[PDB]
Amino acid sequence: HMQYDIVAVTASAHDGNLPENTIDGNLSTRWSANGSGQYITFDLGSAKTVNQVKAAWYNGDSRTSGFSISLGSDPASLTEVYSGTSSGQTNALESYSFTATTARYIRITGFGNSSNTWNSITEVAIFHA
Ligand SMILES: O=C(O)C1=C[C@H](O)[C@H](O)[C@H](O[C@H]2[C@H](O)[C@H](O)[C@H](O)O[C@H]2C(=O)O)O1
Ligand SMILES: [Ca+2]
Ligand code: NA
Repeated sequence: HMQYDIVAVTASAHDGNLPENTIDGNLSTRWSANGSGQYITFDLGSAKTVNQVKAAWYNGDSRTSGFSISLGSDPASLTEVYSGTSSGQTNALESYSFTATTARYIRITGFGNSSNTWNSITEVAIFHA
């Protein structure tokens, strides 16, 4: 089981809850961006075999959040590998697994949540599981 370093994080938008808060190891710090279609992009630094993305959701034990995962070598031309809704049943890292493929960049696109239009993520980790 491999956990890859995330060398950089960017995002479409944020409200002062920075993108890099998703890789600080702290469930009390988050990235937040308001509105369906906002996204956050994780850079592995080079192309790696990836088959699993874990995300911990803000208020993750009290609301469900819609999202998709896309990956690839070109941020402008990523491929969607996963689409779903967070469980609403834990604040912990939740695993979203998919057929193994190569990627330098992993993007999470959020569609808001069952309470409001925000996309708020406390932690992300990216694996070859
Ligand atoms: O994910 C959130 O719910 C969230 C993220 C933002 O960082 C901010 O805290 C946001 O707050 C909104 C939200 O609707 C919340 O329910 C409450 O109404 O405050 C407003 C706000 O803009 O402060 O919540
Ligand atoms: Ca955090
Ligand atoms: Na925002």
